[PDB]
Amino acid sequence: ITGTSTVGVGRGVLGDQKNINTTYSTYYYLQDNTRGDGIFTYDAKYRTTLPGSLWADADNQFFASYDAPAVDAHYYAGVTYDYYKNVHNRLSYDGNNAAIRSSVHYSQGYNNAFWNGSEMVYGDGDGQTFIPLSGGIDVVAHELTHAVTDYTAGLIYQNESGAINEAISDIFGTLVEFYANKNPDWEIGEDVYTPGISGDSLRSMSDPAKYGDPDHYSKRYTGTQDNGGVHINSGIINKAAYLISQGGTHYGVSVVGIGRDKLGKIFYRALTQYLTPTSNFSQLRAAAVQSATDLYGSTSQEVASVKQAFDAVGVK
Ligand SMILES: CCC(=O)Oc1c(C)cccc1C(=O)O
Ligand SMILES: [Ca+2]
Ligand SMILES: [Ca+2]
Ligand SMILES: [Ca+2]
Ligand SMILES: [Zn+2]
Repeated sequence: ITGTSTVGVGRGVLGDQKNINTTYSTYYYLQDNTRGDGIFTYDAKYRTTLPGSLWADADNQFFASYDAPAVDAHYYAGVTYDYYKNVHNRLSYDGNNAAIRSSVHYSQGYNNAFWNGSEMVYGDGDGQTFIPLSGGIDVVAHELTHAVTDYTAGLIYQNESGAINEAISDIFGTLVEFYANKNPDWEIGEDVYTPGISGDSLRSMSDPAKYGDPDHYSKRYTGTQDNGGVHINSGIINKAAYLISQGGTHYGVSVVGIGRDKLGKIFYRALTQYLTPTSNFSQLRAAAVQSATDLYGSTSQEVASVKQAFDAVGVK
């Protein structure tokens, strides 16, 4: 809507207070005009029609229970925008400052979040397996990264290209988490997963196996569940990414870590310049090696570490 840019304050899912960019026109709307062509957060009001209504609030204060998932969807999308802009010189998910839209309070007891081709969508969780999913910045950044991927590589969402698609979202969701720097980890979803159990997570990049995901190509899933295992076989790439960044010896293969920033540079380059809708794990390895080579030279440590990492996960 048309209005004047304002700053409101609220409490997120985890009870943390934050300021948020809003727009004033009779009501205060969750519309951030400070980034690209705007960030817009909607109320789906527990139904599944999208996007629902642009979030309207009478006084610019957002401390109601009902407001918290909105506060975080809105804020963490702003942080994710900032990451891609400042760190990769990318303007929004299409690179041309497309409006970023999110809807929260989707459906009832809904344990998922997704990119629907046009916007981000967050369920509130059933309060057992999940709390409102926008409460985790790695979740928000995972979702917005699905938009980035669809506008760039276009990785089809099934089988190996689908596993790569998922891994890219976990990788950048994690790099954004570290970018915001509030107790970052190499785990996925820990902030909104199983409120009753501390210490766990939906996935682990450091040790995928912890939650039944493969950490070696020889262990990949080839059945048909989960689109040919997109959230399962992503463990193999997540592990490889972890290794490139943090190093380690995995099944006897030693990897010298090169750090998170170089990991991000390499995978961002592979994503936007070399992967295609049907890339498989072997072609991602070549893409990662060629990207590292572009960035640091064929005789670099960086290239050598990428190869070590894919060797360690059994991807040639
Ligand atoms: C880290 C965010 C995530 O994985 O969200 C999903 C959930 C919670 C359920 C089903 C699919 C997804 C997804 O984004 O792929
Ligand atoms: Ca209010
Ligand atoms: Ca995390
Ligand atoms: Ca938990
Ligand atoms: Zn995903």
